[PDB]
Amino acid sequence: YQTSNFRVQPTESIVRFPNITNLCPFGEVFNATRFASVYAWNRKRISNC
Amino acid sequence: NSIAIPTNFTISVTTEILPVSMTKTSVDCTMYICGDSTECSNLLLQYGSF
Ligand SMILES: *[C@@H]1O[C@H](CO[C@@H]2O[C@@H](C)[C@@H](O)[C@@H](O)[C@@H]2O)[C@@H](O[C@@H]2O[C@H](CO)[C@@H](O[C@@H]3O[C@H](CO)[C@@H](O)[C@H](O)[C@@H]3O)[C@H](O)[C@H]2NC(C)=O)[C@H](O)[C@H]1NC(C)=O
Repeated sequence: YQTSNFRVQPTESIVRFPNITNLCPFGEVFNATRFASVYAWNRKRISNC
Repeated sequence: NSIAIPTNFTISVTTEILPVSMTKTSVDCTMYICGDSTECSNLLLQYGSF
């Protein structure tokens, strides 16, 4: 006589993303020798990393 | 008067198909609709009778 199923799930699940960033040198933008003025604030993008 | 009788014949053994069974899928409700979701099964158990 059918009793029930069993929705097993050992060690839940694993979350995986690719290897570490590539072309994200945040240091030279944030530890830069060259900063900007407040009215002349710079604008540079970070992308694909 | 007229008739038609075969002098000889043939044994035309051929195909014939009568599909017997299917996939007796015992599709449950609390998991098919609600996979790893206590919320979905909670909502579906009051439907119940379905
Ligand atoms: C009715 O038809 C059969 C055979 O018919 C064939 O098979 C059917 C399933 C259908 O596909 C038909 O379209 C197809 O033609 C006749 O049988 C034949 O009989 C003759 C002799 O009566 C056989 O000849 C033989 O020859 C060897 C050679 O050495 C001799 O040694 C034998 O003693 C014999 O004489 C023949 O092989 C056989 N099969 C054929 C022709 O395919 C059947 O005779 C016919 N009925 C009448 C009344 O004609």
